[PDB]
Amino acid sequence: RTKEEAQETRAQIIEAAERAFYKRGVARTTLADIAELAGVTRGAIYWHFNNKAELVQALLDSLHETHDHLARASESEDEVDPLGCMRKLLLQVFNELVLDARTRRINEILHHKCEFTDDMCEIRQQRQSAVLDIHKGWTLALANAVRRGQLPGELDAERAAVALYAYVDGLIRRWLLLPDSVDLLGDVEKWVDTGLDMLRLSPALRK
Amino acid sequence: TKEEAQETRAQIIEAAERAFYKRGVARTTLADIAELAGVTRGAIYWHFNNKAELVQALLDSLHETHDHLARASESEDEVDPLGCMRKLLLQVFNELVLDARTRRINEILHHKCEFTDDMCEIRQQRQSAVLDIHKGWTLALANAVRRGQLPGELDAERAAVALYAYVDGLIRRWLLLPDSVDLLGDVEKWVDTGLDMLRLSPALRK
Ligand SMILES: [Mg+2]
Ligand SMILES: [Mg+2]
Repeated sequence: RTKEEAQETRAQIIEAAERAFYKRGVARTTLADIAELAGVTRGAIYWHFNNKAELVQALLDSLHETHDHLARASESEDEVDPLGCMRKLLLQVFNELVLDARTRRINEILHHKCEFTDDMCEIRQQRQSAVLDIHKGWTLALANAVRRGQLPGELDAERAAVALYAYVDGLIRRWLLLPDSVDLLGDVEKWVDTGLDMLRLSPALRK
Repeated sequence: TKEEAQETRAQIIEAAERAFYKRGVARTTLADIAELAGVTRGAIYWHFNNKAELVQALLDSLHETHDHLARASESEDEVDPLGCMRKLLLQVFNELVLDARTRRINEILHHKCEFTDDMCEIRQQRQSAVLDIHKGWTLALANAVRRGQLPGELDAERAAVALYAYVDGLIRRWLLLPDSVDLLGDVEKWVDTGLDMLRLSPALRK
């Protein structure tokens, strides 16, 4: 069928884009390069994607799927243990980064093999949107945890969400750069609780 | 003469910041930078063997302003090593927000510089630079432990990693979304939030 064959083609393109961007970077890779790696025609790849920026976004967008269940739970005001949902969420983020070759490779592309240039302004714009989306969700989950007595009552939820994101994002990039400097999988619980401890203990994050 | 060459080097590095910031590192060549700087007859290749050496020069330049406080925090004779670390981090954030050159170089290194194994040196040099920072921060935190400023059972190495993750992440976050985080007005609070992680989290203790 048309759709089944089209989904298969799009999937081949995306897998080849991961391979191309990881080895040679986003800047110098072309859609024609990716089509040759995927074994599809140039008419096919350009039918699925208009430019490289759309292929980068497809990889970026693919990262949230695994975590959607725990994210929504943490953000629900009816959830009785919102902080516990955040802890399970962060454990899953790190566990997937270490174990999944795809998650690791996409993260490496976004962090270390993809430049922000006004020649391709959409890459930076869409990164801004993704990070703001995460911020909005984490601010809600932290406020819920405050409401349930799991975090300090005077916590600045917004600054707390920024502090947590900084730590998590910085540890991901540090592990990608020096994977042997950090036993992210074996000590994963310790790395998660270090971040949460910052939020629930530091008086600098309170109003 | 000696000053002619030191001037020419500075002209090149300043043009490299302009070229890398506009077009990124991957697609910028030493030839492009030379024309942008206006230095002729192959002079740029006298100063830099390749583009990765130029990139390292930009990164190396970030350590200069903080060297006094970094060396102090690491000295065994320093009686206030954690206070040195606080002053170090305050200055890092103050310079990042206030200094156009520091901000632009950080944006280049964080957001406009690909690691490609055709240019394997860029990644390798970044690894060595972050390992150097980690060695120094581990020593400064160990000094703070010795001086009773941090918990005796602190895992100095993991604490240095945790602090770096936070600082590095906060810099990148501010570069991406500067209007979200008043890094300058609230600088003391952003610093103390990270230091509080080390002072208070039982998860960083051995
Ligand atoms: Mg996933
Ligand atoms: Mg400086």
